Amino acid sequence: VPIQKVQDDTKTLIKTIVTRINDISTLSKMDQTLAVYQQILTSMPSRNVIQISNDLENLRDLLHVLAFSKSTEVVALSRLQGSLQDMLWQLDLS
Amino acid sequence: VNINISCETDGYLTKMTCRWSTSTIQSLAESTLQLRYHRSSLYCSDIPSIHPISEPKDCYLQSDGFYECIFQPIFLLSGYTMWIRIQHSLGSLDSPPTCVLPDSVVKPLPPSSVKAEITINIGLLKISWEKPVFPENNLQFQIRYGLSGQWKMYEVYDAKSKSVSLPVPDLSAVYAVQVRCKRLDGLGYWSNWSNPAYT
Repeated sequence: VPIQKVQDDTKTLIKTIVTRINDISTLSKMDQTLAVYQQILTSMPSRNVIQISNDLENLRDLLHVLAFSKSTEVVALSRLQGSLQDMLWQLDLS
Repeated sequence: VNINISCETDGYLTKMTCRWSTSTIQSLAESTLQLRYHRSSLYCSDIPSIHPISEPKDCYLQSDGFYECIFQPIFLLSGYTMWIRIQHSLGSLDSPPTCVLPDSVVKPLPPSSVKAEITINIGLLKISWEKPVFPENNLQFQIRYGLSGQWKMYEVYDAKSKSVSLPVPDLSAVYAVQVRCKRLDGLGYWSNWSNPAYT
C-alpha cells in the first residue's frame, strides 16, 4: 500500500464525514482532538453518530499510519465538522 | 468448485451487501454452510488468508438462490477478509479467502438533476447534471444520447466538470439523454443510468 494513497484516502475520508454531517442537517494534536470527539459521540448514540464514530476510528488509524511511515447532537457534530475542515487543509501543508 | 463472494457498498456509504451463489454448490447438498469474516484495522493484505480469529455473519437466502449478508454499520477503510466454512459430514473446509475494502466497492447513485437543452444559435446540446453526494472521490462520467423512439456514448474524465456540449445531426429532433458515473481511479462500480432527460 503506497503512503500517498493513504494520504489521498485520509483527505477523502474527512470529506465523507463532513458530508455526513451536513446531510443530517501535528498529527498528535489531530489525533488528540478526534479522541475527545469520540468520547462525546459515545455518550449520544444514534443511527448517524454510530456510523460517524466508526469513521472517526478509521481516521485516527490513518493518522497513526502517517506518523510511523513519515439539539445537542447537531451542536456536537457542527463543532466536529469545523475541526474536520481544519484538518482537511492542514494535511496539504505537509 | 470454489465459492465467489461479491460485495457492494451502497451509494450512501451506510452498509455493504455481500452475495454468494449455490448453483456450483448443489453437488454437495448435504453440508452446513456459514460465512466467516476477519476485519483488519486498516486496508486489505496483499495476500488474503484464513485467520484463526474469525466471526460468523448472518446470511439470508434470497428468491434467486443467492445468500445475502449485510454489514451495517460499515468501516469504509477496514479490510474485510471473508470465506465460506463448509462442514459437509465432519471437519472444517474453508473456501478461498478474499479481502474486500468497502470504500473500493461503492456503487454510487445516478447523477441528480440531468438537463438536456438545445441552443439553436450555438448548434449544440448542453447536457448538465449534479454529482451524487457520495463518494467524495474524483469521478468519471459516461453520457448516452440518441433519437427518442441508435446510441452513441461519450466519456468525461474531468472530475471538476458539471456540464458538456455535444453536436447533433438534427437540432429539431427530440433526444433522450442519460448519465452515469464511476470513481475516476477505477476502484468502484458504475452507477445506474440516470432518469432520461429530454431536449
